[PDB]
Amino acid sequence: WGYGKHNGPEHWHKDFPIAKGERQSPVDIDTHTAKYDPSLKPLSVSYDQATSLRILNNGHAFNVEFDDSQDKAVLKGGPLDGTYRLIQFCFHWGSLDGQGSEHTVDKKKYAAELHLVHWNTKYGDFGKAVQQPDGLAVLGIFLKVGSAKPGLQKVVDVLDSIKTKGKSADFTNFDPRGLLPESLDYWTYPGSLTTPPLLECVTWIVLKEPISVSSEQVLKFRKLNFNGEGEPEELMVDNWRPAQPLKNRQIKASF
Repeated sequence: WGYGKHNGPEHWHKDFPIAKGERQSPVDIDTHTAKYDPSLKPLSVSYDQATSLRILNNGHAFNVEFDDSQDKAVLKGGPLDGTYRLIQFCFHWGSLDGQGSEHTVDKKKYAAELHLVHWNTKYGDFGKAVQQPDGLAVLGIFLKVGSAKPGLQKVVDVLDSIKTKGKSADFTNFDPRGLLPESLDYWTYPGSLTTPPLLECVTWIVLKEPISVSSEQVLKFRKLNFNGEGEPEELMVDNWRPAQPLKNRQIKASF
């Protein structure tokens, strides 16, 4: 799989039948239909003690990994039951500023989308959680083009180092707090991973408020390669999956 014309999103179903399941993500957030739910508690993001390890080019996106052996970077509250540990974050972006996000708001597409992946500590490890309906919590943050985002510059500058498929680089002392909007208002619904194996174990939490990034920050993302070093150059852009059918599910609002 990939995002090309012959191994793209519309082909995943062949290898990953759950592709056309009942709680697939991403979806379009119809703000007029979303239900304001008063029983929704505020989000609780404890990342002050986070420990980054590294960044790698997995051939479909780039990941910043975290040490999740202890409750260092956690997410709780909201619609969540128990503690969820930060394991990684990655992005989805497009060829142009008019495309790239996965989730859409009233059919509007953002320049990119940031996913903070967390797993339920009740299940002991990541691999056991992706076997549960409430195994993961993904924090989704939209990126619009405007002013630079200081907190993102550290990621931006190490891209050169992992241009191709399979590369990785040490990436310690990286504070994710630098990537959060001012507001923690959100939308929530039950869905899945947005990439194969597309397991339907995620509780999505899409922040309302987008973060702005400059044109040259986003530009550095478009310089990445899907291919491995020594193979024809195929730029890493449009690594986003198209909106899926809601199918009865309901999207709730904390505001």
